[PDB]
Amino acid sequence: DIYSRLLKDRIIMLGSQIDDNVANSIVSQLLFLQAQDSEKDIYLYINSPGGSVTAGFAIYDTIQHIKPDVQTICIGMAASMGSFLLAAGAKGKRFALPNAEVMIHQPLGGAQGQATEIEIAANHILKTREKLNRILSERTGQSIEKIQKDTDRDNFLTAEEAKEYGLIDEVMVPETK
Amino acid sequence: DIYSRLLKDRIIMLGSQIDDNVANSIVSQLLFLQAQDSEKDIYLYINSPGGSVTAGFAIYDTIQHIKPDVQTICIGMAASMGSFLLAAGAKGKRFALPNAEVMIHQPLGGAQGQATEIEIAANHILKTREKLNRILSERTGQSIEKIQKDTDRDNFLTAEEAKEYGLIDEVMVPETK
Amino acid sequence: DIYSRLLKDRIIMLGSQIDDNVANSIVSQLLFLQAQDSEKDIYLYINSPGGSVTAGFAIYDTIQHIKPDVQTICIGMAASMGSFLLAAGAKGKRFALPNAEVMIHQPLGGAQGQATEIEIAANHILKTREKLNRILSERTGQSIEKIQKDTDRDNFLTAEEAKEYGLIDEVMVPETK
Amino acid sequence: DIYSRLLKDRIIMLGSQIDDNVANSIVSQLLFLQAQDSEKDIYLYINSPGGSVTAGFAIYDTIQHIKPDVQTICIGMAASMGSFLLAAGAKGKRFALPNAEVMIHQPLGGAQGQATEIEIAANHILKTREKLNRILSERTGQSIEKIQKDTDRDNFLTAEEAKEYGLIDEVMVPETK
Amino acid sequence: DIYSRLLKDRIIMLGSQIDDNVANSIVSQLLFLQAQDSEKDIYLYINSPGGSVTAGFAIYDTIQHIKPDVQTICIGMAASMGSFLLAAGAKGKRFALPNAEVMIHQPLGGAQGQATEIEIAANHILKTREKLNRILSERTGQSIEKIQKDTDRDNFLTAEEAKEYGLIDEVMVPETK
Amino acid sequence: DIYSRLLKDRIIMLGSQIDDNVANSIVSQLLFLQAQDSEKDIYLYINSPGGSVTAGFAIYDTIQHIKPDVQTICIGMAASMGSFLLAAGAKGKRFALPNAEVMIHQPLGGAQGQATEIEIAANHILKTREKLNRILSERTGQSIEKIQKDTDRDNFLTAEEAKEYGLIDEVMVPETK
Amino acid sequence: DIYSRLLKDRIIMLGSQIDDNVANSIVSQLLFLQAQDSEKDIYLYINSPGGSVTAGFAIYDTIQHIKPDVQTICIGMAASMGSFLLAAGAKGKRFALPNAEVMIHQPLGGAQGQATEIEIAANHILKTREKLNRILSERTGQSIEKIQKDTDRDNFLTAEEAKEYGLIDEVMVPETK
Amino acid sequence: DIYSRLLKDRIIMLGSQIDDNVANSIVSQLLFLQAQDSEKDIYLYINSPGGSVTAGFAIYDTIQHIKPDVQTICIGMAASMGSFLLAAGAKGKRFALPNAEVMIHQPLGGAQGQATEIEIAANHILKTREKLNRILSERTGQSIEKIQKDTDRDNFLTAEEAKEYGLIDEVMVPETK
Amino acid sequence: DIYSRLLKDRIIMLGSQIDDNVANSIVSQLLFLQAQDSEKDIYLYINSPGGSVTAGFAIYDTIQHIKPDVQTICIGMAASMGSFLLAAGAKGKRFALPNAEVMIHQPLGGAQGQATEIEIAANHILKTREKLNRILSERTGQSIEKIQKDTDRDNFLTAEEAKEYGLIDEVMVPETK
Ligand SMILES: CC(C)C[C@H](NC(=O)[C@H](Cc1c[nH]c2ccccc12)NC(=O)c1cc(Cl)ccc1Cl)B(O)O
Ligand SMILES: CC(C)C[C@H](NC(=O)[C@H](Cc1c[nH]c2ccccc12)NC(=O)c1cc(Cl)ccc1Cl)B(O)O
Ligand SMILES: CC(C)C[C@H](NC(=O)[C@H](Cc1c[nH]c2ccccc12)NC(=O)c1cc(Cl)ccc1Cl)B(O)O
Ligand SMILES: CC(C)C[C@H](NC(=O)[C@H](Cc1c[nH]c2ccccc12)NC(=O)c1cc(Cl)ccc1Cl)B(O)O
Ligand SMILES: CC(C)C[C@H](NC(=O)[C@H](Cc1c[nH]c2ccccc12)NC(=O)c1cc(Cl)ccc1Cl)B(O)O
Ligand SMILES: CC(C)C[C@H](NC(=O)[C@H](Cc1c[nH]c2ccccc12)NC(=O)c1cc(Cl)ccc1Cl)B(O)O
Ligand SMILES: CC(C)C[C@H](NC(=O)[C@H](Cc1c[nH]c2ccccc12)NC(=O)c1cc(Cl)ccc1Cl)B(O)O
Ligand SMILES: CC(C)C[C@H](NC(=O)[C@H](Cc1c[nH]c2ccccc12)NC(=O)c1cc(Cl)ccc1Cl)B(O)O
Ligand SMILES: CC(C)C[C@H](NC(=O)[C@H](Cc1c[nH]c2ccccc12)NC(=O)c1cc(Cl)ccc1Cl)B(O)O
Repeated sequence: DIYSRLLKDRIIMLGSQIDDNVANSIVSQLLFLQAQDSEKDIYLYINSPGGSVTAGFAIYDTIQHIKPDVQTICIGMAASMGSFLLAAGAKGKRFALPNAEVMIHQPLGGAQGQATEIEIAANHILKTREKLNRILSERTGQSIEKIQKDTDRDNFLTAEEAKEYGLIDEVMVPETK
Repeated sequence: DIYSRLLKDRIIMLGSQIDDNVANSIVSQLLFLQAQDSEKDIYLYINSPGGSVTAGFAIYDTIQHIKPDVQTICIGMAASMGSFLLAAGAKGKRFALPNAEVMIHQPLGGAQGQATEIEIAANHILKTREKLNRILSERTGQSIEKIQKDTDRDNFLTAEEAKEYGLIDEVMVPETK
Repeated sequence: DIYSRLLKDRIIMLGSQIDDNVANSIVSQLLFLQAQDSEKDIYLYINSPGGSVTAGFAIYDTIQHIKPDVQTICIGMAASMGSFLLAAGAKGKRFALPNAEVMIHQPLGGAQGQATEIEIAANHILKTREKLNRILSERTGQSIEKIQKDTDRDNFLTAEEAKEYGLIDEVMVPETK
Repeated sequence: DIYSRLLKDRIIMLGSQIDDNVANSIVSQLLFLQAQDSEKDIYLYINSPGGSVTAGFAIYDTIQHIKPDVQTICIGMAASMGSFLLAAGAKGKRFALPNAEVMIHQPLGGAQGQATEIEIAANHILKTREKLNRILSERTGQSIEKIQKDTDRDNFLTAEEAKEYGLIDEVMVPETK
Repeated sequence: DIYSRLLKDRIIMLGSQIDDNVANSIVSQLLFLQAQDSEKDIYLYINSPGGSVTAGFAIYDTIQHIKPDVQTICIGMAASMGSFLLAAGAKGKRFALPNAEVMIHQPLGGAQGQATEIEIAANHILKTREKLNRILSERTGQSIEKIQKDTDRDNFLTAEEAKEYGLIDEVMVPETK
Repeated sequence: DIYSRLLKDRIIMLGSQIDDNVANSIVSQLLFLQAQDSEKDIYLYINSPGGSVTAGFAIYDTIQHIKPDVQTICIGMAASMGSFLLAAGAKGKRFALPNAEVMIHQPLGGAQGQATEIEIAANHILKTREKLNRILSERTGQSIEKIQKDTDRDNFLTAEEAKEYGLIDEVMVPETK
Repeated sequence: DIYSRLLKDRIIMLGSQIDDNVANSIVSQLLFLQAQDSEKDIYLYINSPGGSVTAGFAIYDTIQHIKPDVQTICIGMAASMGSFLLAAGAKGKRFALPNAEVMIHQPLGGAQGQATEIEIAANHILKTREKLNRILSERTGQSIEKIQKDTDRDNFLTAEEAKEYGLIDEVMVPETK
Repeated sequence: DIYSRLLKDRIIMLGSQIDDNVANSIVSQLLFLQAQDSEKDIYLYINSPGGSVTAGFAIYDTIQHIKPDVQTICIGMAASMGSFLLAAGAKGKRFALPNAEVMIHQPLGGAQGQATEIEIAANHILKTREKLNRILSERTGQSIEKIQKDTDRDNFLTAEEAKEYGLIDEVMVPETK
Repeated sequence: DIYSRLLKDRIIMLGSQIDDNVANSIVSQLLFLQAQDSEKDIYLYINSPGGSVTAGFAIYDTIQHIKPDVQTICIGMAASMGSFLLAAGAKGKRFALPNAEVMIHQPLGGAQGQATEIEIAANHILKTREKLNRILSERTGQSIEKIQKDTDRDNFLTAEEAKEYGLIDEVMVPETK
């Protein structure tokens, strides 16, 4: 209704910025679908400009953790945290529509206060970047140094280039649902 | 609905800042579940950057007060009051997902007025800090003096570090709901 | 729902500032529960930073007026008008959770206009303070003179200190709902 | 619900400023309860700081018009138009709770524009004052001159003094609903 | 400079709204010019949309009081208080340029607060209107009831109609300074 | 300085919107230059988008009243009241530079209040429009009816079109000062 | 310049609200004139709607303190602190122009904070009102209780009424500088 | 000019809040006057509602440091830091005009940030209070414990009470400059 | 004037936050006093809450560069960069008045953008901190580690403690200019 009816078909729509509210809703729907049936696939549609790293990791870890395969399907755009969750779907079941776009880039943040507070914030966001680089590296088959170089600034990829990159497994063609 | 549906499985989702409204909601849900069944465990997911000390304590004392064990599960991030409540779960039943982050730091506040009013407010927040340090020492095994030094500035912990710190008992591995 | 299902258990949640809207809601629930059953206790949980004196008195006089005993349970914080209503529960049925805070202080207000109007507002808030002191004297056993001195500025009390002051009867211990 | 449930016991809750929207709701509820039963009393609880004179008169005249007796019960504060509606209840059935506050004062207003516009607005509010004094006189037994003098500035009354004045008939004592 | 140079020729320019600042400056210039020479005429140019009644009366009474004849010359527009000061120049020496405009209308004000404060405000602005009607009546040769009727709303007069009205003595024609 | 130094050359610069302050300055400069010499020409440069009708008539009538010829020279733009004041210069001495623009249109205004107030304001602005049409008719040799039609909406003219219209006498050619 | 030239004639223009800056300016001018000549009178024109009590008292006591007589001359309006200073001129040398208005009323202020702070502010402004009443009684010949009643609300006086009240000595007539 | 011409008479005017800008001006004037003449008295008039403690101490220490005696004359009001500087003038040369007010109270401030920053700010402002109490003790002959209690809240003093307190030496009486 | 005349006594007044405008002014005054005379001492008064590090370094290095000794005199408060410039005065000629305040603390900053930008900003302010510690160490005789530890949070010092610390050479006593 309309999402509630698609939920009955094990479909979840991720169609916005990823903040704490959106993460909790997505995680709750993943938990629910598994409680309903722990074997059948889940279908996660992603059209998102990104969002918070920790909200993204709530979703990522919940995907990794439950028993069902979570298929990921990029429609429109999956950028930043959105392309991270796209790459998080079950290997072999990560898709993009032919004109969907994918963007990857390094994390952003802020820091204010005493020199020692700024340095704690700096160190924390550097450690977070290395963790993201490492995980995306394992999700894509790329080296860590390739991820670091390719995310230094915004890096826009077509569906076909995202497949060659390893972020998705197949570009979805029409005539099938 | 979707949280109403998870509530039938005795799951509470704490996914935001902890203000007085959030705290009454969590407290009410804790009371509701005990009233339906005072023996079965409750599952409290925490994704929270923290919030008010007194709202936190409404949740904390209610967790300790009811008969059911309250399992705490950190997804994404438990910072500040979020990690105090994470530590507050039933011992042996405090978890974090593998990429969740935990952060601890001393309390923050504000004071304006006459010198004597500012002294009253300084004395109250120092006493609040001694009360928080004492309870976290009891919950983790760290000494009060170590809690004091370790919370002087922001202190970010991975899941495994939260385990060794004593804030949780196990890092959750996948292949199990 | 969630408060509605707790209502069925004769539980009323007071978890915000006390204004006219909040007071009207709490009086109604009290009135409602007496109509349902005039003998069975009511349970009033208090987490409030205070609020309006006249709205508080609407709750106070309604609590004293109905037949059911109204138990007061402080979770988190009962400050200012919050702690006055905490002290207003049936004697022997006024509680605080072990880490809840209680605070008492004199009333605050404002006045603007002609010298004559400022005098009228000052006289009114002073008489209101004497009325509050007299009632709190009756509820706690402390003398009016001691309440006057102890509320001159903000006075924060632990649960145990609130018991020795007479604001509550017991600190509630765990292992019981 | 919660007010709908109490309306089935012929209770109406007036707990805000009296404006046009509030007056329509109160008038409607009065009209509705008469329609259901034109003989049984109605219970109007009043916790109001006052409000619009014409909105107040919509309520006042509806109280006088309908067949049922309308008991007024002051909880918290009946100020300005609030206290006028308090005096409007059926004689013998006008109550205040022991610590409720009653306030009377003359009407306030504003005028802007040409001198003749300002004169028209002044004459209208002076006439309105004489109408209100004349009615409060019939309702209380005080003379118009005494009302005139006693409302020149804000006049705060305890529940007992409001009884001595004629605004209410009885202070309500406990051990009864 | 440029006004200071014209001041040496005994010319004052009133070219703005009449507030207390402007009145103080015009009055100071009148006092100065008389101090320089108490017998030669002064030339007051008026282009003004009006302003405060009391600021206007500061200027009016200073014109009436000093020894020199004050000639008044309307250029552009003299409305409200501006047409009052125009009519206040020495009889026989009040002028308008051929296309200048004159407007007369009743005073405007505001009033807020208690009925008795609004009535004092109304009474004062009505007495002020009668005083203005009376003085303008004597300046123009019209009856008081004619002034009252013609100022009920905004009343725009050409220079020629201002001369027939009595507000000015001659329409100034060209080829002279 | 630098305008003050052009003043000693009998040059006035009108380079902005015409309000009461600007009219005051221009009138004062006109009075001042006649004071210095009643015979020699004045030179009024006009680059103005227009402005207030009454402020414009203060300048217009002062131009007409004084003894010296006032030459008018359009540089850049003379629109609305600016082109009215361009046409006001001494006949035979009204100029535009080759690329100057002139614009004529009917007056604009506003009104709010009671129907009879709106009628007073409408009648006043229609009457002002007939006065402006008649003066421009005398200044240009065009008939009032043709002014009426040609000003119904914004009517932009080149310098050559303004000379054919009668608004200026000559388009000023270079090689002279 | 223009006030600097008038200061050469020992004239001070008080033409605005009385705030601390205005008061320091007036006080400095008073001291300046005494320093040039401690024997010749000073002329203080007052057109003022009032202002701060303590800034008024800085002017007042300085007027009383210096050797020169200070003549007070009301043009336009002396209201509130303005009429207190008018009354403060050297006896026999307090004037108003014939259409000047004088207004007297009780002081206004504001208080917010704790009951005891509001009591302190109420007490200070009542004692300030008794001080102002006592001095106005001495300057006018009215008894303190008549001042008290007459300033309860705004009390507008003509020049002749201000003379009969004792606030000035003479109404100024024309034909004299 | 006007303050400039008073400066030549060794008169300094302190008539506003005391911030760094004001303090820098007053210190400069004091330094300047000492350079001109190290032996002749300086006259410092005070009409100030107070201001910053450190800016005040910049003025205070400069007054004690220079050779010339600095007379302090309170006109209007010396409150807070204003009354501290009043008490700082050369003993026997500290004055108030008869209707000037004096007010003393404890310092006010604000703190925001971590618990340990709030503690640092509280300790600082308390130490500052003790330093001010000790110095006022020396300036007035009152004990520290009596200043502590008498400044707990706003303490308004007449000129006569300020003399009995020791804040000034004499009330200045008229017929002397 | 008043600062221009003090400048002829080779005095400079630093009495505000230190930004680029203030630094340019101070640097220029130093450059100008050296131009006038390269041997006579300069007197820099400091009442500053601090400000920009690079602005302060513009002043610091100019003090070190010019020929004359630059004496520094703390009046009121030298905080942050203020206390750094205080220590920058010629050794043996760094003073504080007896009640002046000195405060030292570490630098503060802000950073926003990509992780690599935040790292660049953190490294730059850490390097700035080591530079400031190193200079203050040479200026005071304290070790860098002690400076480091003593500036971790705001550190307030009396004038006497600033002497003991090595920020100044003497506390200035009175009876001397
Ligand atoms: C690279 C990609 C996989 C993730 C991107 N998200 C981010 O880069 C980071 C989240 C983050 C990590 N460490 C931080 C330290 C301080 C602040 C924020 C952060 N933050 C934001 O976007 C952001 C920043 C602010 Cl200040 C407020 C709200 C948000 Cl949501 B993306 O664009 O989806
Ligand atoms: C250490 C950790 C377990 C708690 C942290 N919470 C806090 O530190 C404190 C709550 C508090 C305790 N005593 C106070 C005295 C004055 C003001 C606030 C407080 N306050 C805030 O956070 C805050 C502050 C303001 Cl002004 C407004 C709203 C909030 Cl909610 B965290 O970050 O979760
Ligand atoms: C001591 C304790 C038991 C009560 C405290 N409440 C109060 O002190 C008083 C209510 C009151 C009584 N007499 C008044 C006269 C004028 C204005 C307000 C009041 N007022 C406020 O709090 C307040 C004040 C304003 Cl201006 C606006 C909104 C509110 Cl709600 B606490 O903090 O709970
Ligand atoms: C004496 C008592 C029984 C009633 C009081 N109500 C009033 O005095 C009057 C209503 C009124 C009557 N004649 C008027 C003429 C002009 C404007 C308002 C009015 N007005 C307000 O209250 C008010 C005023 C404004 Cl401007 C805006 C909104 C409101 Cl709601 B009380 O305080 O309950
Ligand atoms: C008829 C004509 C000769 C004068 C006109 N002036 C006025 O009508 C009156 C001044 C006045 C007299 N008694 C009052 C009572 C209350 C308020 C204002 C007034 N007031 C304003 O214009 C106005 C009003 C406000 Cl609220 C603020 C600023 C101003 Cl300046 B005109 O248009 O020149
Ligand atoms: C045809 C040409 C020679 C004049 C044009 N000026 C105008 O048309 C008129 C001035 C005017 C006359 N009678 C009025 C009645 C009500 C309001 C304004 C007016 N008004 C404005 O321009 C305007 C309008 C407002 Cl609402 C505010 C400020 C101004 Cl200045 B032009 O464009 O130079
Ligand atoms: C009766 C007559 C001779 C004086 C009148 N002045 C006043 O009545 C009083 C000054 C005053 C005395 N005790 C106070 C306590 C609190 C606040 C203000 C005051 N205050 C204001 O007017 C006002 C009020 C505020 Cl909040 C701010 C700025 C001002 Cl300037 B009048 O109208 O000239
Ligand atoms: C008792 C009397 C002799 C002085 C009073 N001044 C003060 O009490 C203090 C100054 C001060 C001392 N230690 C502080 C610590 C933190 C902040 C301020 C301070 N502060 C203010 O006044 C204030 C406060 C703020 Cl937040 C902003 C601007 C100012 Cl200027 B009075 O009223 O003259
Ligand atoms: C330790 C002491 C000797 C100096 C202190 N000054 C500072 O700490 C630093 C200046 C600075 C150095 N490196 C930076 C990197 C990023 C931003 C600012 C800085 N910055 C501010 O003060 C500040 C900060 C902002 Cl964001 C805006 C305006 C200012 Cl002016 B103090 O308090 O005098």
